[PDB]
Amino acid sequence: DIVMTQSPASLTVSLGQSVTISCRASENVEYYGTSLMQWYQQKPGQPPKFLIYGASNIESGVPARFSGSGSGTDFSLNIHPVEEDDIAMYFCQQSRKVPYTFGSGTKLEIKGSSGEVQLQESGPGLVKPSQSLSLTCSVTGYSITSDYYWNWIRQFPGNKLEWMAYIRYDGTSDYNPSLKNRISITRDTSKNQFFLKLNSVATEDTATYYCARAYYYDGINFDYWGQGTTLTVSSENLYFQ
Amino acid sequence: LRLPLCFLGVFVCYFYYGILQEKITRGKYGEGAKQETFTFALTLVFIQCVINAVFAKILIQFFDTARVDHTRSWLYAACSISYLGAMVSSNSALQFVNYPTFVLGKSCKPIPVMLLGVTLLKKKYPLAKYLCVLLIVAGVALFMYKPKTVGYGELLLLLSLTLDGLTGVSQDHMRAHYQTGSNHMMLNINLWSTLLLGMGILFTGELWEFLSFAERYPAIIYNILLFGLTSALGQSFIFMTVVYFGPLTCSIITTTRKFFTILASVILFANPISPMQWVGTVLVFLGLGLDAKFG
Ligand SMILES: Nc1ncnc2c1ncn2[C@@H]1O[C@H](COP(=O)(O)OP(=O)(O)NP(=O)(O)O)[C@@H](O)[C@H]1O
Repeated sequence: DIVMTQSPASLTVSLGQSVTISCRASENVEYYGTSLMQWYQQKPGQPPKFLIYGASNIESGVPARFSGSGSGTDFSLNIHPVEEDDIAMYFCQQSRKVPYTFGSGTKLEIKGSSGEVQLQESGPGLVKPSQSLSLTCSVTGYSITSDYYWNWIRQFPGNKLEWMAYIRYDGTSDYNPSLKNRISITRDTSKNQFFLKLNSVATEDTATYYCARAYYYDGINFDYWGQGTTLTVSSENLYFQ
Repeated sequence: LRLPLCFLGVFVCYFYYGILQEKITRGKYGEGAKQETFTFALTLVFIQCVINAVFAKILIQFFDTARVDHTRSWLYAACSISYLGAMVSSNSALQFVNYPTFVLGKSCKPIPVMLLGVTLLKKKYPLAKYLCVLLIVAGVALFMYKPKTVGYGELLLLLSLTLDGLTGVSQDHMRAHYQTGSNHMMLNINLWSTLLLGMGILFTGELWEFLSFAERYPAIIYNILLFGLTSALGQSFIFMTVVYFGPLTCSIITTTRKFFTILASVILFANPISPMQWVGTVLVFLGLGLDAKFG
């Protein structure tokens, strides 16, 4: 699978400076002249916010400050008039191959320091190893039978995202080949929910699981995100801590 | 791993497809007053689309079934409308013009594609076009026009060229923005065109007439069936050649195939051609080859 590398681990920048974050892919991510790259922004304790698709196309509603550039295996995200609002971790994602991969994330910090779709995730918090887990994402304000992809993603400690799987409104589903043998994604249209079931969870499965809505245009773009649910896998019952 | 068959299979398949198309559309059915001409272009295109769709389904179900199609159905329908329109218009035009003229006209795809791109997409061509494309126009003016108004046939050929340009624009846009595989697109557009042409022939009342005509001359059935097959296998080969060698190889292969098809039509079927008309075809093919090489 394509490995995305973000060059600056953490950039110490001042207000007003022009900031450029560089991402690189192990393989060419171009397809008939279109660069399948996406850029997301994640504030602390919040789900990632979709910023750019196609490496140059700014999503509607994003400020004009943000811009993208590059091609082949080298891309860059530029913010010339940086303000306080654009203080976050920026992630680069490739949609060239099915196991969609995110970058390690570049943190940016300042010197001196009914009309929409609502997703809600539920599931057990603490789980013993080897047990079977089932997370349920419920959608309100929209129907999962309309033209959108519904994906399950997880972010490990250290802010390392990993797209787990997705199900399309047609019922066609795609899985991460690494996790294809451990997870199963299903849906129930009557309740307007979709579930992800994990078999034989291990200590490495501790992470924050998000359910997102995405649409395909110059790559898969997780435009809407849930609030994320924490899952901790441990052999001890957490009490008085 | 050896790839001569990228040339051999495509060349043989499309050469036989062209020969069968000429024998069918321009065949002399009947005799004298009883003589009749093949006026059922819709049925021929519908059969070809059905066969192509079946082969595409087989190919996807046996080759690379893991891919997921992200394209929207309405995009496929829109592309298929223009695709079937181009095919039907060209086949109907073949009723009036000769076969060498038909194939030469259908070879001039770069002109409409450049016009559509510059006028609509705004893409600029420094050296890929505006040079070796004027060569194509000169060759066409040498062949289609001669020193010594145009009828229905060339009008229909021009309409087919415009529809083909629109289809190419739509296919390029959908490929760029939705990453659609060749097999998926071929299957979907062929299915949509099959549905539309079935409705058209059923409601127009041509199916009954075609069935009666085939009953009069049963042999044609075999021909058309073979024709459809030759339109599928060769197409499949091209798909492979797209993923094995590249687009330039496919372009040069189809260019030489078209040249040899024109030669075969001229010599085997005794289609009348004259000096100063061969020069036009030579110029057209040289321009097409140079355009394929550069850009
Ligand atoms: N990558 C491809 N290259 C060429 N032809 C393709 C490709 N994908 C699909 N095709 C189809 O394959 C068929 C080739 O037949 P042909 O009549 O020679 O097309 P052409 O336009 O004259 N040559 P070309 O410009 O290479 O497609 C056409 O119906 C094309 O639409």
